[PDB]
Amino acid sequence: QVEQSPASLVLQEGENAELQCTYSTTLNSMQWFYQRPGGRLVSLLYEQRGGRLTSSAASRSSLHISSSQITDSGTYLCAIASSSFSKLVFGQGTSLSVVPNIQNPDPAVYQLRDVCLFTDFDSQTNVSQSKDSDVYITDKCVLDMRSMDFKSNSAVAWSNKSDFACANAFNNSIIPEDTFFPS
Amino acid sequence: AVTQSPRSKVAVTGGKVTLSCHQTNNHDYMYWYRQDTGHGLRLIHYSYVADSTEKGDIPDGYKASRPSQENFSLILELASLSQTAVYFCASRLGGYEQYFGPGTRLTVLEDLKNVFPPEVAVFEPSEAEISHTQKATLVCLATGFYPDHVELSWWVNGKEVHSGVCTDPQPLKEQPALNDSRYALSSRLRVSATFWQNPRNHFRCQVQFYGLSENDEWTQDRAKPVTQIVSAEAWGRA
Repeated sequence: QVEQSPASLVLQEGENAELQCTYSTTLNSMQWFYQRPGGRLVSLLYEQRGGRLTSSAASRSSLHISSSQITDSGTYLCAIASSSFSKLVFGQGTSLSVVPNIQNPDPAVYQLRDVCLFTDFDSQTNVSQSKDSDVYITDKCVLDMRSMDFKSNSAVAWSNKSDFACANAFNNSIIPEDTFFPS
Repeated sequence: AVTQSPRSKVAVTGGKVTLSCHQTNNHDYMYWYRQDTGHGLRLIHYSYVADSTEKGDIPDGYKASRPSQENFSLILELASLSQTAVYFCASRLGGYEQYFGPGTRLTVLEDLKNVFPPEVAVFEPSEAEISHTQKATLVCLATGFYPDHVELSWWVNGKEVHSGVCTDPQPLKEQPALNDSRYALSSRLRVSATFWQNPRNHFRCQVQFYGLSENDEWTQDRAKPVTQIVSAEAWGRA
């Protein structure tokens, strides 16, 4: 009965974001929740919330996200309640991914002694797991050094194996052709 | 700010598990849900009022109890593998806004033997990175844990920190294609070069693990893999 749109999207931080919920019948009320993977269900909207997110009806309800920032990334779900008491019916959610604007990208890969660290690549880039079933690579995440206002992308590759070396940890990924590999 | 308890649980098939829900919104309606891929939430039981309960969409294998306006409990009497899921409870005013609880990670197992805590290691900033960028990245790997319920935090000079931190959204499987696979997880903390180069500076990686309780019996020739903290640490340099 409840339909959300799109299923998923990726935008650069700063862009505005419009998500969609569409219900079959006459609703009564309608709530939007938000949940990072691992986290719990936060009620965003029962309209406004603090002002940076807003909502509209038309039964096409839709949610507006102004100046998205990395911390907006998560799952957005639409629940409609067709009476003051009848149970919520949850849409299927929309996967939002907000991705930093890397001004001065510095594609590099380093060795960390007690691991391999892919870092400082500009957001367009994407990281693949190895077919090598005893090598461990993580998905990129963005780290926000709020202090000196700097945002960085990164991922980590590692395995207890002599062959493996930082020059070849990300061979399964397409990585900027000018990625810096230190001696 | 509705609560439910325990925060996590590991159980053997056939064991009894009791999840508790408590709300002070003076709501009348309460609900018990499970959430797991690639379903969403699914209703098990709910309640309109003290001393009554309703079958939800999936009442099988679960019972519910509504002893008061404030309390709603879920009982799994003879635990099965299919009851592994994340359970949320909820309360709602009948015409207003619904609020969810913080959730319980519940893990059901054939046996508790497969249960392991994380081993935890920290990796110091590459000199190359410092030379090149004048910033420095520390890495934490938590490896070999099971089941995959951990919470990782960084403590700088004995104080928890958030600026410059990024942890993976979720743990990765050490052998992704089989059963009873164990888990790993990394996190990053980046600081200025002149901050790592301060040898007075202390960085700790903390991983909270959710495993067994004291009351589970234990036969293995090792430390009962109980809910516990495991850490690793480093000081500045050069």
